[PDB]
Amino acid sequence: GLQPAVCLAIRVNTFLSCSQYHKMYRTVKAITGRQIFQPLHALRNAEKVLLPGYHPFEWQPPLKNVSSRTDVGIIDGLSGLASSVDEYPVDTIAKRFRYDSALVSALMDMEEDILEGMRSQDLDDYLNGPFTVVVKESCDGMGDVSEKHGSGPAVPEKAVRFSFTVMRITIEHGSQNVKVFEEPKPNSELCCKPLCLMLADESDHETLTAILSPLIAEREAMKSSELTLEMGGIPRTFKFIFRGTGYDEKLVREVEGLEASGSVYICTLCDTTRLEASQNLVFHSITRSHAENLQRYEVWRSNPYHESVEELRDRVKGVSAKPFIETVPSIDALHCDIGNAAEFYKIFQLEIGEVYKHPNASKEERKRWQATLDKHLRKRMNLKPIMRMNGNFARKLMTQETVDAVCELIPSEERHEALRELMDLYLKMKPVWRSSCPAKECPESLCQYSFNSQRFAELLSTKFKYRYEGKITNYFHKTLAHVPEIIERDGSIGAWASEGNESGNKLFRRFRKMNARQSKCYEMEDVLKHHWLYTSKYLQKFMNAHNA
Amino acid sequence: GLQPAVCLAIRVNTFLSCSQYHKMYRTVKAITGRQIFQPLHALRNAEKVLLPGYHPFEWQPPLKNVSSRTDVGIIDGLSGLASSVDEYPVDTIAKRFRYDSALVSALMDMEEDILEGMRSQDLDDYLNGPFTVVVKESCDGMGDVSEKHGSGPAVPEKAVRFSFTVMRITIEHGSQNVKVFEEPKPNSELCCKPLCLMLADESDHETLTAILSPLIAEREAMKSSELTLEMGGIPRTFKFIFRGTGYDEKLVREVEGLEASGSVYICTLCDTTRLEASQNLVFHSITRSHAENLQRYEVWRSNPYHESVEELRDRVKGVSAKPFIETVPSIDALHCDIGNAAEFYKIFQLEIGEVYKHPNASKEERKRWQATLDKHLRKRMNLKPIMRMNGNFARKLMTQETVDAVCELIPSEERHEALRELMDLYLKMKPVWRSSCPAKECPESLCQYSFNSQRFAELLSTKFKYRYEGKITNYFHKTLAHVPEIIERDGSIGAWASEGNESGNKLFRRFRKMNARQSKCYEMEDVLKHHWLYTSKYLQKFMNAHN
Amino acid sequence: MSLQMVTVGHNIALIQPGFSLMNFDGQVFFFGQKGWPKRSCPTGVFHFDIKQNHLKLKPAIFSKDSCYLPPLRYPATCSYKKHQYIIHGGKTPNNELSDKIYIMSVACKNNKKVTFRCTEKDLVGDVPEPRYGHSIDVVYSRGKSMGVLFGGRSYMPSTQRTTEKWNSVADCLPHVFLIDFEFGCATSYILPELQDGLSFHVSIARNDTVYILGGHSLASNIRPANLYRIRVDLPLGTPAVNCTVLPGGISVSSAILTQTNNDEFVIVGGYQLENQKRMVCSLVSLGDNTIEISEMETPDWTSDIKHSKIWFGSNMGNGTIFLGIPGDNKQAMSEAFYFYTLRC
Amino acid sequence: MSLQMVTVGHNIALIQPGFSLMNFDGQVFFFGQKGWPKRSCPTGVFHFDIKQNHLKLKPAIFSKDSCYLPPLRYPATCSYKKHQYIIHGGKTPNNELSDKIYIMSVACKNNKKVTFRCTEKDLVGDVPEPRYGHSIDVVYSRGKSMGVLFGGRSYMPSTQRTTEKWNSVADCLPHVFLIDFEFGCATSYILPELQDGLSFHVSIARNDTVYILGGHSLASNIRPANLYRIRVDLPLGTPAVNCTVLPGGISVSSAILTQTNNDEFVIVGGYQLENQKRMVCSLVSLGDNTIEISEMETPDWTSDIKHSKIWFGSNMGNGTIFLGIPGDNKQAMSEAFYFYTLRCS
DNA sequence: GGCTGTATCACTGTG
DNA sequence: TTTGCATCACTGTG
DNA sequence: CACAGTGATACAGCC
DNA sequence: CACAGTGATGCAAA
Ligand SMILES: [Ca+2]
Ligand SMILES: [Ca+2]
Ligand SMILES: [Zn+2]
Ligand SMILES: [Zn+2]
Repeated sequence: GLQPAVCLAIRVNTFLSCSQYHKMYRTVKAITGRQIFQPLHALRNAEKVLLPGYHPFEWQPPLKNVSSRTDVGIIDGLSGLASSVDEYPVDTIAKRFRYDSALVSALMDMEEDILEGMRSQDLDDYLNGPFTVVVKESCDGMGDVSEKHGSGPAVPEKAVRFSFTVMRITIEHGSQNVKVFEEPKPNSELCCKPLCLMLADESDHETLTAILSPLIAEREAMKSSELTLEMGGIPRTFKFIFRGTGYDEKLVREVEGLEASGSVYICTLCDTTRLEASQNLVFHSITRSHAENLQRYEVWRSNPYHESVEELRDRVKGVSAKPFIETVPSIDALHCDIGNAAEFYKIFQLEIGEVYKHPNASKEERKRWQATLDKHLRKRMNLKPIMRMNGNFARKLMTQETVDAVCELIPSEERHEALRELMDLYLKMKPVWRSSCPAKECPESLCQYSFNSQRFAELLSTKFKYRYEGKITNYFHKTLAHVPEIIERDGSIGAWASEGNESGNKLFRRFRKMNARQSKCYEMEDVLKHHWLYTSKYLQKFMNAHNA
Repeated sequence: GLQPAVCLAIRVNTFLSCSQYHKMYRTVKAITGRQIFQPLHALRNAEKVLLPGYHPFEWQPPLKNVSSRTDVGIIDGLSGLASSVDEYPVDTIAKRFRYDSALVSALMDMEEDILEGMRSQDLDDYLNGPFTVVVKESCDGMGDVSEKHGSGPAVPEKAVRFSFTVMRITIEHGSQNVKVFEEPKPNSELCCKPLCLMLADESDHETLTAILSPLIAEREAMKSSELTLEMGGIPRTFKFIFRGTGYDEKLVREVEGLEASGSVYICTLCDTTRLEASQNLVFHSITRSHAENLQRYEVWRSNPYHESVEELRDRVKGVSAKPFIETVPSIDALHCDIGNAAEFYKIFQLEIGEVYKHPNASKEERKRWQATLDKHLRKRMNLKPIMRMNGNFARKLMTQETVDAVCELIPSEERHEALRELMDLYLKMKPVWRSSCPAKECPESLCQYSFNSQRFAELLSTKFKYRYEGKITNYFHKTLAHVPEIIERDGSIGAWASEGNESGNKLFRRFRKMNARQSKCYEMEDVLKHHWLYTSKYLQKFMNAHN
Repeated sequence: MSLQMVTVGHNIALIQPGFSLMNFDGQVFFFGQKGWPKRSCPTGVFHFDIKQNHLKLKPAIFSKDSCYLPPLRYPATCSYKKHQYIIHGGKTPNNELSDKIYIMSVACKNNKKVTFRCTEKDLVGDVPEPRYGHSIDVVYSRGKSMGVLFGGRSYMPSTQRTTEKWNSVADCLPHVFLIDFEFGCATSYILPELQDGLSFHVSIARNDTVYILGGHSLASNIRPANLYRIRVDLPLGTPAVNCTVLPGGISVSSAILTQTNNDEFVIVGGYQLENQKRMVCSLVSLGDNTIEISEMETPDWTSDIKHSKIWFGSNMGNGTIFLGIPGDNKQAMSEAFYFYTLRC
Repeated sequence: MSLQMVTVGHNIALIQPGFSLMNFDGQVFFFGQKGWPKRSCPTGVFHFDIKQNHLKLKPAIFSKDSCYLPPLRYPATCSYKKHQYIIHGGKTPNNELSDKIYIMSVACKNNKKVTFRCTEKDLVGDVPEPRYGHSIDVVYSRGKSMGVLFGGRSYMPSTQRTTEKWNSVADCLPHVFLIDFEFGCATSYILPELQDGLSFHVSIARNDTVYILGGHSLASNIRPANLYRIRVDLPLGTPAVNCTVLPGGISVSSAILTQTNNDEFVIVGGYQLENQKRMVCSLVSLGDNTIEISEMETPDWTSDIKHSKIWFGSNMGNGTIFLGIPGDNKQAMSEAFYFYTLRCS
């Protein structure tokens, strides 16, 4: 005999579809003669407890503009958007949970973990003290999502996903707050719970705003409120702190009202021009926020001081749009690594062509330089050339062996020394904005970070001025300037990266292909439900039943 | 407690990987206390029997240039190709089974099927008479296969697959041949047993020949021989008939010595030219053959009659290369449908803009016509635009509802009847070359096929003259000329189609990323072994244990 | 009426349904782009130039006293007489309505370069709620000018708005608003002759009357064929407003209105049912007191226009309509519409 | 020695390792393309025109008496003095060796338009087995001309070939073959000095001697540094062949040989070990009886040439070597090789 | 002695 | 009450 | 310092 | 006339 919950856990964790599981169950029953696996209807009955809209809960004070019903599941992401022929065209299929139901479902899944942490922290396991749940929000935009035939809108070939992850829960027990749950693998796809799936372009601001306005409305509603929920007997109270740091640079620019990527104003944390960043390179402070962006947009619209276009753009630094999502200013570790890799790749191409003494080169010779670099990299580091830049290429490129292999193509030796020093400094600085707990994992590296940043900036301005003189890269600026301050503010950079959402995109593609109905009006619902079930600690605990 | 064979069948046919199966097995054992499933090493031991290289067999007379050993499994597809720096560069990874060993394994996996078939026709189960089997061969060239990192040759981003399927087996009892096995789903991916997997470009003749020469040598050895095997405790004797039919037009042209792509000579079955086909359209006979192509190439190389280039090309009828694979002259039932759909799509585009009345038009106007057709097709037939035509789009496009939907974009009413007549004739002709047994599935359609072909050609020459005067398409020529004769020769067109190999390409793509080691030195052999297991009737029989 | 195909340059992506076109002394300008203004054109106002059946959109700069308005997607626009434009309502790219009146004028004009002045005027009194799809016209009586504003769509009030139906819309009340631009005041009037709200209607401004024809009511999901005449009298005392329902209206939603000659107008396009598109044109002639509408010749629409599900357009102010049609080819392509020009 | 890049037109893909170049009265022609001949150029021979450091390949037509030869991939080619070319062996695109002798000559050239004549010469007697990578030269003595053919690399015999090792190769016997082209006869001679087979070697043709230097023996997987002189005498009776081993040889496999002046040759390219590539150049000075091998200046190789794993090339007949290195990048790209012209004074 | 569990190897994919 | 199987508009490899 | 596979092989541990 | 899914729903059978 085997329980329906365990059968469901096996099915959802070993990438099994309902049809394949039906085949397995039928064959096992026919041969053994005894019903070992539970049938499909039993599994789908057992899956209702895990999904949202099952457990009662209360909000005090009640959420503004949010329904008080506690039995809402998968709802339309358009949120009543008008589809009449007279109004603006709508070509988008969106499905979402409710933000106040997804949270209670996640907490009820983590009930056992919360109780275990309470017991292991020497606290009594009946306290109803107000917990503080920190939740990290990620929004990602996938391309090359093929559309389907059939009735429905002319939906584009792109998708947008909005997800959240519970990071930390703390309880106040006197003069100090003590932890009862900390996520061990924050960047894993196992803990990244989907909240909204839509098929629309990331650059389509009207559609993106129309779909994501209800979610932001709910989130702002439950910032000042307390949630009462019965968790294993006693009812307990929860608060929430939302930290949206899983966004990429382009999406932060779009949703915080800042201008497009190519502009004089480069950093999304401070307000410094590219030339000023190239001249300073080290000393900057974080002076940007959602409220400041709103005020600056108001200044831009009103033009109270009667300034020309250029003077107004200087006054309101890059805020030519009105923000609509509050994001914490931080650095995405994955994209920072990729950008640094691309910059170093271009540095190698320039160095194997001796641009430091030949300022001008033909367009047909830089291609030859790139071809030589690609051939030698394949020969030595076993890396094939790729079109864009991904993380694995960055990890295999930012090693010292790559520099040693590349130096065979550089005629000079002082260039060898300069490039080796640059790579050593970069590798010394990297584990600070990539580890999950720098104070307990790389303390010497964290302490010796300002010195290494200054040395890196000096080397960049002295021995690489042919590319960095009046122009610096956004990621280089962020890495050299804001990393110690962000570490001091938060605790870790890298535990708040977009890695979880990027990993979940793979699950999204796999589920849309072989775990969801192929109709145009059910695929998003099926994918959302299956993804939520996959990211469930109650089910994942059974797969670790061998060791206990 | 299940048996290792049953557990292996469940794992293979439920698309489970070894890691996922280990997770399932561990959880079930831990939570039930009893070993319901079986461990990975048990499954791996059980999978030896179902692979080539286990069963003993004999050949009489012994195959020429083929080793007599009966314990060969996955072997290198390069076949000792020189990888030295002085020789021609080698940049491919290939793995293959020996053809004889693979066929022995395939026959042994359907032992119960053969015995049941011979019991079902009042024949003794212990007969050892010569079983004549017929095998269908397919070769397909995939694209957009991403290359992996790591040490190894700079392999290209394309793959080539070779596969065979056992179609039928007959035994001579008295004065007639009785069938003991006939495959019920010939185009399915469940019977498309792989034989050779290589990462090479289809239009790379040097590499393709260097890797597929040993297989053709083994096949030529097997043509004149007789296999002795053991089934049910009795020795049985087998003979083989190979038929290569899964090839597409491009591959058969490249491999049969014919000139590539478009030319004066359009058909791979007869020697007609494009102008002659556009003038006759109905009356032709099959003449091409492998031996004929070899003779034509010899004439081309030797130039016996001292002719110029043009006269020599006319004499040799487009054979400018030496063939190296024997393929029967036949028409694929999938690419023919796709090509006909593309031709009808272009016809619709032209008819929207009234090219019969206006001989000339601009590129912008043609693009606008295509945009109008695409929008209306999405509105009515729920078809999105696609870059290249595929089978589902062809099937939905070749309905009369599509012609009715396009009818309201054509202004002239006289064109509506012509287009509807064309589509009706096409739909009356299609099942003849699409069915798996036309005599017993569409007898009337088979009987009145010449009349429909003549009417279709008359319509093309009269109404749609603006596009088919002096130029007709290869698939139109084939469907209007050769199908009444190919069916009389073989028995069906749809059964011998590349559908099985095309469906198996999907399995190849799935396996390369979910059931194979992610290294350039192991992925091909892993995929080959897993595919061979997936196409095993012994394993597939377990899943149908409820019924 | 002649139909011609207009090719558009490198900023096609800036044209979206619900844009507004303005006419200043024979020069055509464009407002209401898709997305927030970029660095190339911070103002968002372009110079709509059509020559040899080709369309170009070049940027236009505002003045130092100006206010940089958001791209409004369905505003209410009227001409006020130097010649200035009044835009009220609309929908910003963040999908939130606006309740601000913006006045556009021409500050300095150079050789093929025009500088605008956009002044924001704040209303006081019984201010209309934020809305889109409404209509605003200007009435002159006894030497004094005022503005008449009618109803449209709006989101639910903040006390009855739920996230699950966040984007739902309802027709505003059928109240008639009189707006004094000189002092920036507004007064609301309830007329018993108007009982159902209207959106996406057509308004024609005579000297002291406003004719409201066409529309769509969400309460009953019908397109009534009703014509209303609103007369405003402005004596030394309080203003007076009267409404009269006249026979002879037409059922059309989101029509395009143009002025061919004096005391003559042309209504082209719109919608009759959800899946039925109004392919006939109407001619409206106004007299001292009585007006009459009639059916004129149907222009030779092309094959694509007839079978398009949706279509949008605007008026170019010289008896010409600029109207688009979706191409349904947005996948890996730059051309998403098939704009046409129609001459009356 | 000057090295200069050369760009190729739209038929770049036709160039593959193992091609051959022929010189006819100052014109350069190309043979041995990749894949079977297409409809644009049925013959397979092209006009290798290099002007202002740009390469174009225009089609060339054969004559009515010609034989349309297959594209051979590693043939043994020699000049014969009108001026004609002799091609023996090679590999067809189907990867099967050839045992035919083709004689190519020029039938008619009017103005930058040459028509060829290819005649297949039947070989009788002790006919050499099909092979590739061998060498053939022409010797003149007492007013009579013959050809000397040395061993190369072939497949296994038909009685010992297994499908599992179908493409395996073995060095042929070190026999020396004398070929008479006037009557089309062949005679095999066994020389005790030649004990191991050689493939991809260099042959210098003096008056009545053939110098064989360099090579690669597959039996031992070594590249011996041996020099052999084959002296052939043609009296009224049976011909006589002698072989002598001389000191001073060099170890090189698949070298490119060119002639600068009268009795002066230059050897460039080749391989010393598998992962080591011969980046030096040698100068061969011929004499009445003795020859001298010297080391000349190393050409200014570019970065991409030095680090390329493989390279190939041919002789353009006017003290110019046309060589090429792979470009690795071949996905969604048309340029797969980079080509250089090297001039020896 | 046979059966079973687990670590190791160079890689994947979502960016 | 609990199982089992057919139905619906679609997929992907071409 | 992403993380959960991808499978075959070899060695240690248990019945 | 490709074929084995893709899952939720509803009705028949036990
Ligand atoms: Ca992304
Ligand atoms: Ca194919
Ligand atoms: Zn900054
Ligand atoms: Zn034919």
